[PDB]
Amino acid sequence: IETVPVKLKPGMDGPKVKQWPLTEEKIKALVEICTEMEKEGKISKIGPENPYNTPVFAIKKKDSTKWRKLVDFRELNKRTQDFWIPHPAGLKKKKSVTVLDVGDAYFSVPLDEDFRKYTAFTIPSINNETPGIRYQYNVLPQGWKGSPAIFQSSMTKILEPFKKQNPDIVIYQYMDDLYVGSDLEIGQHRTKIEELRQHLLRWGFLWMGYELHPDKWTVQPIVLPEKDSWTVNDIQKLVGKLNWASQIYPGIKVRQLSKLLRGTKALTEVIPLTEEAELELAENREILKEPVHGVYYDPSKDLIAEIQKQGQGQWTYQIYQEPFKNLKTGKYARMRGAHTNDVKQLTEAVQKITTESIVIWGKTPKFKLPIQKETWETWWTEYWQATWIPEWEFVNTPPLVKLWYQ
Amino acid sequence: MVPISPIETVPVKLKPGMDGPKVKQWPLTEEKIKALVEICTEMEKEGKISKIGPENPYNTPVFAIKKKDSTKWRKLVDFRELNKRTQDFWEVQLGIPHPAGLKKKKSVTVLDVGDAYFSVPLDEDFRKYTAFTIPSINNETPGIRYQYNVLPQGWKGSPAIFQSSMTKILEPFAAQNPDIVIYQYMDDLYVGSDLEIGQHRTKIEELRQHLLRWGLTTPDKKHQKEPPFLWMGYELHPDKWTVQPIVLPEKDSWTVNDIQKLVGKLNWASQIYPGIKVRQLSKLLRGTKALTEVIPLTEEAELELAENREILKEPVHGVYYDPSKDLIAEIQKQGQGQWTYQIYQEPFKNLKTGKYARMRGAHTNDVKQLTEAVQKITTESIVIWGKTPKFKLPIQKETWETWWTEYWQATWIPEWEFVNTPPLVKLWYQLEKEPIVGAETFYVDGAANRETKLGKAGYVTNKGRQKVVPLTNTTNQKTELQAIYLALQDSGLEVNIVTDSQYALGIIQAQPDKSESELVNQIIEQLIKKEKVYLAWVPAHKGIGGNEQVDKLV
Ligand SMILES: Cc1cc2cc(C#N)ccc2c(C)c1Nc1ncnc(Nc2ccc(C#N)cc2)n1
Ligand SMILES: [Mg+2]
Repeated sequence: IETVPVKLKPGMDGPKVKQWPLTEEKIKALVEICTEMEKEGKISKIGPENPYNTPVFAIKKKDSTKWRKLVDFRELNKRTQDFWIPHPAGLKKKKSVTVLDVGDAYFSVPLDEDFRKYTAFTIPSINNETPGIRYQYNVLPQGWKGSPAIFQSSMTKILEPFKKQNPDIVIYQYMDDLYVGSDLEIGQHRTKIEELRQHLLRWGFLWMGYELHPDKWTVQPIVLPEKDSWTVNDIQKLVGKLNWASQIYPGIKVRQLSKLLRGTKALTEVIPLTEEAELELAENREILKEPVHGVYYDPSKDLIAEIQKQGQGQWTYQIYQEPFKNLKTGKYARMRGAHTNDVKQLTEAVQKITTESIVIWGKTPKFKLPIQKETWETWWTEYWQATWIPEWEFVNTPPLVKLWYQ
Repeated sequence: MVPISPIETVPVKLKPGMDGPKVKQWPLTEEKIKALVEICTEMEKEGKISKIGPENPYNTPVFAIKKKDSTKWRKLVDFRELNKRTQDFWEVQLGIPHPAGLKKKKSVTVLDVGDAYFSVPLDEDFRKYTAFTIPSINNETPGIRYQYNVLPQGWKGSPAIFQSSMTKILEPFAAQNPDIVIYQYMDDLYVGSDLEIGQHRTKIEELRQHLLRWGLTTPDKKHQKEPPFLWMGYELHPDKWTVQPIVLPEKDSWTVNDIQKLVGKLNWASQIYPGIKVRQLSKLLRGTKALTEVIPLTEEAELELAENREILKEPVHGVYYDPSKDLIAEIQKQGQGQWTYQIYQEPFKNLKTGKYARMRGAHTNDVKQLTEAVQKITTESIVIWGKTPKFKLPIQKETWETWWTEYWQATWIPEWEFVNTPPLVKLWYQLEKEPIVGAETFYVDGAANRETKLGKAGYVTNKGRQKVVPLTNTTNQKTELQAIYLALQDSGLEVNIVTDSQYALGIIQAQPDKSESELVNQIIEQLIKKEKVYLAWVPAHKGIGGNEQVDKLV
């Protein structure tokens, strides 16, 4: 019934980000939603004295025919104060982790008055024939960094009985998402999840669930080919890949293998491996089987995620903080209605990687997408199904390290 | 007395840390003073302003201007300093509507709302910042001190507050009358509808009646503005629209400014006049920055100007948007990185047209440019019509599939069909994925001295073929490209090539068909003539035979 004082960072005014073009369907959906939200006192009309603005659009969650209002609070979140929980390292060690959407709960807590002006947003009209409908939030808005921090005190006391009753289940909270992990059987797991959402509904669309399996999350080691006959091209690619691996693993040697390439031979000509070469290759395998030396996580640094398009619906990715120091590596080959759409695939990939990163470290990585800025920015909203939005930059120069990760 | 609803005031504040304006009042002639006294007297009668005591420390300069040598003077309050200290507002005037997205109307009536402007009250706690002083005769008495009670003309927040208040007033009327459309511009309200003219007039009278609830009286006469309407450079007709007459001037000599004007008009006219080119005229303005500097027109630009004059020969109109019908956008290649497009619903009836020029870069191909054009048109369409149009592109399906399935980046184009209108976009070469059996293997390399700028470029093969060429005024990268060029020149229709240059490979893997660099262009021309080309990369200085750096170390 009482609000907590919220302010921005010293020397920073509220966000003034432009509203990007919305389609007809999304505009109708947003109008329909914001009408009812206005009726429920969640949002209110504002005048021209509010110059601030935050982009907004609409999506559809995993298998749902009901639109969801999503706000891009990325600029507000980096301008708002740092609201000052040690991340559950056991969350990535559980057998099954269900993601829940507890965003609606935030709408039960009033927002600080003197801060409301900063959550201003605009529903645009087609061709701007009519003035855009401007709103601001009266309660805790979904997607805002302050919402889970403020509601934390409430959420704790809300979940106390369930947590006391089940001391094995690991619960984590990130933005509008609640990650609930356990080692129970999938059926009993679903029963516990349903029990939890019924425990939340009784406490005052939380019916959807998003199940993950951190135990089945496979990692990518560096592998070298095993052939009976090596061509010049094969050996050249091998030496190249090993030379790249030398930046990660110190003891990598290619001298003896390079001795096979001496003399200008044809690329298709088969070269029989000498003993020194085979020994060198063996040692290299043994080195590549070991973990990377001096790899640690720094909570104060940024997570960086790189993605490579491998073709045939396959993508590879790496999450790190320092170059040649991968905290995570992975590979996807998903068929989610994107057989003939690269951008849809890449979007889903970004969402999956981000989800994994949230589970493991507790925050989202900065992406480096193999795509032109315009192309991505034109289409990524049409395939987005997450309540959060990570940061991203664009790489325009084809990385030579593509096939080496495949 | 009929009770009228009070107009809600907008809470206006100054920028944080700033105080109101304190500018001295300029000395005036006795004439101007008398005039201002009379004017401000009647304005005080109307309730626009009010006399204030000596307590108010703020002041804004006021001037008197003789209107075009007439018998009447006019008041001019210089609100610049106050505007510098006035907060920012939500300007809804940003991003004007485009005529191509409008819907045709049988009747469009205009109403004057200039008198409705002064019915908008200024925030009481802000009025003190709008204080101004009329100088007294011979400065022998304390000057007359006024402050505004309504929205001052010239003030920063006046248009935004006016538009917002007016919109808030019109909202229920527009809501309960969905058979009409209302748009506000300056001191004029525009109302359009497809209703029968009687029902329409009825609607207008109902609008006036509704405005009477806030005491807003609009002139009870036929407005002087009837279709067509001149608006933001457009001609708005009931069933069609166009751009205001584009007149290309006749000149024997052109300056920088003249060319800027020309390209301006051409760019503005390119939204309805199809085929308008501007590259040869815009490339003459490369690093000039001298409005009076006369630039000689190249023949390439003269021809372009001629073609533009041929296109702008006779007036061209565009139709309005019909939401019931499908939206189609067709694209054509003009060459030199130029692209043109038309957006229509029914054949030969364009809603609008447009163009796209390639971005600034070192290398590019037609496929990428086509993609970019598609993206631009898509975004523009979502802005204007709120949906994505169906595309007609000069590119084979097979070509596009081959492109996007092999391209290292992720690319996508919405629903589109192929239209056979040359020049068609094509892939000019395609590198192999595996080494070629039987084909000669060219180990290439290039290296240059950084100081003397002396270099060498060349190759060695498995058949024993060799070449080393001396080069002057060159770099390492140039030599590395030159080596590949030599390998392409002296090889058959099928050839393998081994290079250690990450740079060259970085260029060729981007798959350009055109470049700023002549060397790269020559390489491309060599690639097109080949049947099969495999390009392999190896680490340099790693004892890999064939990679004869020793023939370049000299
Ligand atoms: C966005 C807009 C700008 C205007 C600018 C002026 C001016 N000067 C006048 C009226 C204006 C109007 C009604 C507008 N609003 C609007 N909304 C939906 N359809 C249309 N169609 C339309 C069809 C013929 C005509 C004509 N002749 C005008 C608009 N217009
Ligand atoms: Mg070299």
